[PDB]
Amino acid sequence: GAMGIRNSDSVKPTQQARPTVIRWSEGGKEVFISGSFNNWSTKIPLIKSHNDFVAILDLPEGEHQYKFFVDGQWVHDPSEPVVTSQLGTINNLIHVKKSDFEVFD
Repeated sequence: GAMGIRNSDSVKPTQQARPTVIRWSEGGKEVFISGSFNNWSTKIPLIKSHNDFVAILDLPEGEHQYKFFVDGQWVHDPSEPVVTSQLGTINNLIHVKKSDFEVFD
């Protein structure tokens, strides 16, 4: 028998960057996040929290667009900064900053 985990299979070769700010609260079975930060070629797992679902990924300083995927379908929150993509597909909006100037050093 065995429990827990030993080593990881994923990797983070990308450069340094701050975490993303995501918070989804509905009550589905599985929640995933995807945006331009990954070319929408992969679904990032949302760390299920006692409070709600959330996502964490080191993204570059700038503005990116992501989308939620719950209940086996791509959904979005009306409270969040959503926008109708060129393909008529509604997507969320995220804005990341840098900590190079925020620090006094």
